[PDB]
Amino acid sequence: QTNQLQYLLRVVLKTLWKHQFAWPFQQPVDAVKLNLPDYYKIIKTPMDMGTIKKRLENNYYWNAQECIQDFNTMFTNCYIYNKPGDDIVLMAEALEKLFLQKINELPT
Ligand SMILES: Cc1cc(F)cc(C)c1Oc1ccc(C(C)(C)O)cc1-c1cn(C)c(=O)c2cc(-c3cnc(-c4ccccc4)[nH]3)oc12
Repeated sequence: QTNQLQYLLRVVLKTLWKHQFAWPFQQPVDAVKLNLPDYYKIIKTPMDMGTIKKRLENNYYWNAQECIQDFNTMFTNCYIYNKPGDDIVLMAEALEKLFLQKINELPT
């Protein structure tokens, strides 16, 4: 409607969260459970919709552009660590496309 961060929480995040392919990005990549010793060495700034959701609820972000940066970090993190063509990458790509659709309808 008017405030940007409100939009990001109530519209953008809700849409991405409901999506079929959301579940692997709803919490930090648990690198112990998954047997990934190198993840937290390669990915300097980890990110998930879980953490973004927390930050929107907890008046953490200075402004919408900081939150959008985190969404991009989540996607690019996935594309850095994983081989192009992997299942997880196609899922990230699907969410990214939808993310960018919803970001165009953003108030100002
Ligand atoms: C989405 C998905 C499908 C699948 F069939 C198998 C896995 C591991 C998978 O990814 C995850 C499943 C669960 C979780 C939880 C919820 C436990 O955190 C995370 C992932 C997962 C999420 N993200 C964002 C990743 O980038 C990633 C990478 C891996 C991964 C696990 N093992 C590998 C891998 C390592 C070396 C060689 C080949 C694959 N990659 O798993 C995930």
